[PDB]
Amino acid sequence: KSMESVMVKYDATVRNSINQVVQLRYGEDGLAGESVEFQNLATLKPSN
Amino acid sequence: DDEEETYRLWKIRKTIMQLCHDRGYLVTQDELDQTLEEFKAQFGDKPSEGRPRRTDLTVLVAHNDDPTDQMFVFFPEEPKVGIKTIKVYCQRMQEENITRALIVVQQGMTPSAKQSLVDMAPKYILEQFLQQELLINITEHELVPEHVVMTKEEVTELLARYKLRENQLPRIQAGDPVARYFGIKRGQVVKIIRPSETAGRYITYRLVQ
Amino acid sequence: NNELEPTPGNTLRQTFENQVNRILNDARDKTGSSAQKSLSEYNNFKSMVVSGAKGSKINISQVIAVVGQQNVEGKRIPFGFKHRTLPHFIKDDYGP
Amino acid sequence: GAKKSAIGQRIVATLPYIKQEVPIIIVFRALGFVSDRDILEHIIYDFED
Amino acid sequence: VGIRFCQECNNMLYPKEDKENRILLYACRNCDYQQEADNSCIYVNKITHEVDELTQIIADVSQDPTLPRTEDHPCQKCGHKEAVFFQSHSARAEDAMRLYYVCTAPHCGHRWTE
Amino acid sequence: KDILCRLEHTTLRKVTANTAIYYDPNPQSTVVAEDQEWVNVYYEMPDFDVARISPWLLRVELDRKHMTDRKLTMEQIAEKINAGFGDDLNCIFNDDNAEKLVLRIRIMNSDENMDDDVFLRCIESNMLTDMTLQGIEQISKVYMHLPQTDNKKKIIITEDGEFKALQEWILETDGVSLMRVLSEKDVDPVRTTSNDIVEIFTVLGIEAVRKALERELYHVISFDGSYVNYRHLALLCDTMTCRGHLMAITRHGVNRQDTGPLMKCSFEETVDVLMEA
Amino acid sequence: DREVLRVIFPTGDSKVVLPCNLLRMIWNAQKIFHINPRLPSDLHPIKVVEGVKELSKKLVIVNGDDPLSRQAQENATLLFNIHLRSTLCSRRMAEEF
Ligand SMILES: [Zn+2]
Ligand SMILES: [Zn+2]
Repeated sequence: KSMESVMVKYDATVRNSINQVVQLRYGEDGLAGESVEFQNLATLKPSN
Repeated sequence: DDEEETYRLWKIRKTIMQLCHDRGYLVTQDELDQTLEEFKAQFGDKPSEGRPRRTDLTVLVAHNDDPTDQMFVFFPEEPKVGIKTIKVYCQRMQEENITRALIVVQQGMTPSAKQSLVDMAPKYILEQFLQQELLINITEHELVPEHVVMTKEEVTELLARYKLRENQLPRIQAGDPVARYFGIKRGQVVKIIRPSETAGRYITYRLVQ
Repeated sequence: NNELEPTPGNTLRQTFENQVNRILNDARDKTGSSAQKSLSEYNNFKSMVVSGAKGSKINISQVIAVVGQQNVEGKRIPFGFKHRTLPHFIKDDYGP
Repeated sequence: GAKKSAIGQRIVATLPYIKQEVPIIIVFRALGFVSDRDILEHIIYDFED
Repeated sequence: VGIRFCQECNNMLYPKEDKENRILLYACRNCDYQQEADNSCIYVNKITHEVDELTQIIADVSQDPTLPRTEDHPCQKCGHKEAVFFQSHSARAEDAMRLYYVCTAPHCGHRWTE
Repeated sequence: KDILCRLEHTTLRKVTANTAIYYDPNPQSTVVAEDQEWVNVYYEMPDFDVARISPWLLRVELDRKHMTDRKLTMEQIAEKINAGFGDDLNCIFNDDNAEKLVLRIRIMNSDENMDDDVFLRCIESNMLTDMTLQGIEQISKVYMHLPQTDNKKKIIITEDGEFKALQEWILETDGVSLMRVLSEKDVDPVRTTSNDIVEIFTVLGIEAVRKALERELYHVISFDGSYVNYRHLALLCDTMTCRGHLMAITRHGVNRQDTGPLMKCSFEETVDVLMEA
Repeated sequence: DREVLRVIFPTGDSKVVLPCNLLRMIWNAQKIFHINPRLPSDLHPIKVVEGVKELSKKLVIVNGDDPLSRQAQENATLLFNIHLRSTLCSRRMAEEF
């Protein structure tokens, strides 16, 4: 009941009902949480 | 005791020398890393019946961009502060031509002096602190991201790039610890820079109202 | 005979309860492993546990080896009578 | 409180059909037994304690 | 440490101080019966609370059919070779797993810890 | 362990064995048999007989078990039970080489030139609970352990550039007053935190509330090995702290909103707010 | 980028959630074209470098030309570009893949 009307507007900003900006980009990245998956960096762990 | 008292006065001093360095004032380099025994030798070994009187500790600094605008900080002597006692300072500012002033209150102030500082709005702006709060730099904590205050020329670039008004930004009230650490007035915009795990870096803005 | 020494931050009772739980939990595990390493390739419990269709590796040991130790409110069975759990025991019996 | 800190807790009673709390020694005296050697033998059964 | 009752109206005698001979006087507040104090101390407050319950357990507990018994530890005062033991069953249960005994011989009632 | 004891709160009734109110009309009377030695070796050095000598005495016995565990001895107690309450009291004490630690107190005789007995009992019943020996008032019990997981370890980047974890002692309390705990010495002011978020709001700010709330949501979700994507946590903890202050998601939080009149009529106060409108 | 990762992820883990898988996309291309990992390859390295640059240019999340809209784009696709540059380097794709 709290968060009913938050949605992504046509310029990729996540706005409230009164158009109060909540995030400049959805999830801070801009991607849907449906087409992502786990990977590894393989650059931070090894030694110098 | 005094060993606890010579320790605190050095700690509180080291904090303020960064607080005024953040606001963009000019502080000499070695003043930032003034170790304890160096402080103990310069200003005095002990303030209990000693040379450090909580006066002889005051600081006057000048801005980087302009040598005229200066800031003062006062260390009152009484635990809680009265009325003319700040007017003693208001007179000390009146004589030296300085508007930016701070007072490091020792333990408290009277509802009296709360009325006596909100009146001189257009001139002689003073900031009231507490001795306890200045004992630790909160800006170097883990949870606190990095804030930066934007000039009034940059703020008009946001609202014209994202085609925003100034009512549509996220808000911050000028009463929380970091709003006062930077000396922020209503109508300013502060920029937060935090690292995130999905993108790597994210910049958000806050309107102080 | 007052030969126990409490550990930092532990009452004498609570140190005793913690050790009695360790002895009993290890028997549920060590007996449980015995129930498994004796199973066969044709067993039908192992066939539903291995493929992940239904069941867990503790139901095998509970059916074959030992049900284990019960507890209400996250602690051992309390003294519902006065200094007893049932009228079939003698007072202040702390056995398993 | 800087007053009852020294004396300690006071035994009270909440009788039916009355509004306010009542100290127990009062309701004891309302039955007779005004003396304090006779009251303190109905409540304490051995004076070596 | 005890208590004092008035000898006339049977009430509680309060302690008072007289500025003449430097002696504690017990006074009444209904009448004014007087007398002097023999121990000259008023208040005592035991915070350790290390009272040994050997002074609180009763000798007739050896008639309980729901308590364990022993043939190992005999009684010293009578030589009976059967006892009945239990725990503190009271407060001060921080390190309270001692084991008080009571002889079960009729009319001995001897009690002892170990 | 020393900083542990220095942080924990300790009152007087935790370090006392028993107390007794005696009656010495003269300091040489010494009603109890054996305290005459030390009180006398004070008495040949007699000071502070200014107005009178109070015939009422207060005698306190201490437990060296509870004394040494906090590294206390009655010297510091003796000055602070004086320095902190006034000078109306006067404390003479034993030497700790004697097995039992007793210190006797009399009222300042300047008052004798409301009964003093009830006053002395009031003071006795007031000092054992309002002692404030050490530590912060509200934090009651503080534990100690070093973890084995990589969650609370100290991960450093060595000189050759490898992540190495180190076991380090951490402390956990039951009770919160963080602004003072942060200000103490040899306590890390960066990584110390509290699990209450209104406290972080008053002490640290608003962004710290955002991040702490996110962390606690993550910790409660990933407790049983489950997993939930990040965007949902971020969006929730962003819309929850958007208007500057902490508005809870409750009936009151929804009421204080910039939303229209026909939405607050769907929540239990239709007619009055619509009459206002 | 190796030094920036060590401050983004202080603990030291390596499991992150990202767009399209890269190791599986290399494994697929190794079989749509019958790549024999036994003979010398014909992939010039300065081709790898410039191809990865050009690809990184065409991944716009925030489309704009002026600053404050050309740095938010670099903040959005910061982690993915690091991953893409570390996986498709010239040494690895001439040695392993
Ligand atoms: Zn009488
Ligand atoms: Zn016997």
